Amino acid sequence: MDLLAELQWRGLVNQTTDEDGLRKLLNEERVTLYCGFDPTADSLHIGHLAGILTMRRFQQAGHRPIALVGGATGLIGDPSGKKSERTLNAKETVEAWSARIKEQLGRFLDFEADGNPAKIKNNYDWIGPLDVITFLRDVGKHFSVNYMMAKESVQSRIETGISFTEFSYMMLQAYDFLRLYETEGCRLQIGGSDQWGNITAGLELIRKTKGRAFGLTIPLVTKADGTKFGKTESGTIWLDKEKTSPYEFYQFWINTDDRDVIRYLKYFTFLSKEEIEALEQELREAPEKRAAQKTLAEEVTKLVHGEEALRQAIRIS
Amino acid sequence: MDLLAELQWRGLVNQTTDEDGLRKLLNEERVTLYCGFDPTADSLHIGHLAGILTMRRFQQAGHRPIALVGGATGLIGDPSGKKSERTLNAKETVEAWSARIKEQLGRFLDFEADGNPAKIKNNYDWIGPLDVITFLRDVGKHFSVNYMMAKESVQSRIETGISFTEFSYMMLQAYDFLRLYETEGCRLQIGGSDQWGNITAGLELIRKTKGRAFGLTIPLVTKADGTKFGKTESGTIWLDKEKTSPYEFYQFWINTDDRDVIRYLKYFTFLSKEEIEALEQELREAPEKRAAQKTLAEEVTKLVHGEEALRQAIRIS
Ligand SMILES: N[C@@H](Cc1ccc(O)cc1)C(=O)O
Ligand SMILES: N[C@@H](Cc1ccc(O)cc1)C(=O)O
Repeated sequence: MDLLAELQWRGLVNQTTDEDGLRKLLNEERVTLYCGFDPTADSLHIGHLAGILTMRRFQQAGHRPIALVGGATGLIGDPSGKKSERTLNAKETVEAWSARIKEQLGRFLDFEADGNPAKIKNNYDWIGPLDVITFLRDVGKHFSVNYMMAKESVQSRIETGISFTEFSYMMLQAYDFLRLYETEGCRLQIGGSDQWGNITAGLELIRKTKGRAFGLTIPLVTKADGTKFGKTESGTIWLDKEKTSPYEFYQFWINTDDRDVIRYLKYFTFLSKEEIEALEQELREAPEKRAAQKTLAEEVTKLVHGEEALRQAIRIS
Repeated sequence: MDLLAELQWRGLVNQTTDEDGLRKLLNEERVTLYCGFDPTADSLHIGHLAGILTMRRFQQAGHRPIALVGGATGLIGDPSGKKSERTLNAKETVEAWSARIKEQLGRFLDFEADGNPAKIKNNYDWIGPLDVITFLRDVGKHFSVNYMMAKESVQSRIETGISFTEFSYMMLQAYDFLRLYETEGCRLQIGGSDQWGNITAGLELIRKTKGRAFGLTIPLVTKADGTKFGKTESGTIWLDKEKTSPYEFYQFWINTDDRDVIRYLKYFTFLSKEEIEALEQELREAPEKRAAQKTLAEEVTKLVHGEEALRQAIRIS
């Protein structure tokens, strides 16, 4: 209703399985939602903030967020949004990264809240011990090859190539949604733009096994110049202060182009509409002052590293 | 060399991965070969004799046969040679059928021979305890979806439809060959006509994991009338004497059409070429006597049920 309308105004809604159905439920009940994060490195980066901050927004509106660490799926790899087959990381590597990722996730959510405290979960717990036979029968029987082949993630790669390993990833993600739906009353799955296929596969598996639940995806952050958000000369802008210092983090944001600043304010900050609108007028009237840019930098750096860290970055600049 | 030339004369060779390579090896070494049999009922039937008797022929020529009971694969189901998706049988059902099948297989092979005694194995032993993650990574990474889609068994069903469950079967069969190759020095896999794809997938997995082994398939038995071998008005001609009595079994064979009798003699019997040739001349000269037909009936009934059982069938007729 207003949550969903707010996300729309902000530009955080790409697609939704059934908008009126989801608005209804959001407005009528405390929704358990989840977002999945796969350890593909030893730290999250700014590519993940959309999904993280969106969860936080859901939590503030009284819903209960579940942050899922991809301990199992990180051992397979998601072809989604990747033009190329990826190399398999080792169990020890992935296992190690999962622990770190778990730590950074926790920063963004409330665990003290009564009624809607978050949960951080690891899909290793339920995928780890599953035998191939059970998996092929209990999950696999529900999907035709023809349904799976039409997925953007697979359609996009058949000529380029894709192993069975990555082709099957969607089943695992599918299963996550089912398990979370059954064990935690999870009714909504959110993800980036490229997760539509995987999310809808989870709904298909739920539908076919239960015969209810929704899917929402966030759009890819755009730049007016048409370059890839987060693609710096420096390389990746990490969330680990030891890979990307608070000063570097702060600078990244402070250098937002005038053309993008208002879209980033909306996306990454907890500034109200009237605050964001005021900055737009300020952006128009006095663009050399760079008030929108400093506000973004402080807002996002505090979120991620805190006030002390922000204080340093400010004094270092 | 002569084994392989004999099978050719007999019409038991449909395709071979590399004929000269396999003839060489057969002639130079004691080859460990295997054939897989999936419990799809509580008894084998005449559709399976081609593969069983062919193994026996291999064993008589000094090679070591491995009869594989599909305890794991019977829980997935092979789309090969089936125009339609099959219903999943239960573990208890399949488990029960495996035990029976094991019993009938053993009838046809030598376990007393020193140097080449048979082995009856169950793929449940190695597929049963395998986790989905290991399976997707260790087997799955080796196959592209594009390789698998081109398989006759899958090509033949994409429009008709096929679940992921059955689509993936080939991986399991693939893995069987690998495991048997590693643990038993298995260098040759034989199967019916429809198994080409599955056999070659096992070779692809071996090649890609080891960088040697061969594949041979038997042709489908033909009828001059163009009907499906084994398709009786009675229904299936089982190998279980309690489903299909020795008398019924005997009758089936005795009713072989003159047009097929010589092809069946070659395929199902251990009669020499000069014996089989002599019967052809007898078939030409005195076709009302039905000497080819009685010889087939006695030969095959003795194999499957024994002399006592043959004696009864003869006296009952
Ligand atoms: N596939 C998602 C992560 C994910 C993992 C497991 C899930 O259940 C959901 C999402 C990604 O690559 O970002
Ligand atoms: N797929 C074969 C049986 C089989 C099972 C396992 C194997 O490894 C090989 C063959 C059939 O349906 O007849």
